[PDB]
Amino acid sequence: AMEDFVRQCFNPMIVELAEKAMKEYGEDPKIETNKFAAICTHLEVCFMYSDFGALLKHRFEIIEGRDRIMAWTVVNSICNTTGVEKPKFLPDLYDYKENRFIEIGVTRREVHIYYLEKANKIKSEKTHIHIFSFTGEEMATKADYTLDEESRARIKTRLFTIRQEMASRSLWDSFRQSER
Ligand SMILES: O=C(O)c1occc(=O)c1O
Ligand SMILES: [Mn+2]
Ligand SMILES: [Mn+2]
Repeated sequence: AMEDFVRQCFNPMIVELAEKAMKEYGEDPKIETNKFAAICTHLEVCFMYSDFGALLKHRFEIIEGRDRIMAWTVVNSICNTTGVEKPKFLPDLYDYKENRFIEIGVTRREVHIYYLEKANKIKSEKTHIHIFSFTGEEMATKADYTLDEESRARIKTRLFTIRQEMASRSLWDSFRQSER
């Protein structure tokens, strides 16, 4: 299915993680296959982002992909010893150079469309939003893209490749029309 492609095209850590997320909350990766793909994809971006970051070793902190006990434990740890307000939801990363949380968005829609939807869901938070499409289009609050272009090129390419792999297997049209 989709399932095969997912298994073929994402490192096991990411698959295992995706599956547990879905199975925990009663969702079947054999059935909600497009969703399975989307979780993997988002998680991989979240990791790739935090990889890219010789003086500030470990620029980013990863909150996505952890369980919620660890997640809030991390969030709370950061809040106590910096001052930064507590977010209502668990966001994806924390940034130590710019001292702000990041919410990572990946969308098969338009970027400004998805951007708005997320900014509406987290109106009360000073959280940086960065949105990636599968078209090499991004959008970031106050157009502060946080990463150097090299790092952003890498991400855009991974996404475009995922799209073209799916398209290659006649999986893209299903996937595209299945967001939200
Ligand atoms: O953390 C989440 O639950 C989450 O859900 C949907 C889209 C995201 O980007 C995200 O971080
Ligand atoms: Mn998240
Ligand atoms: Mn996210």
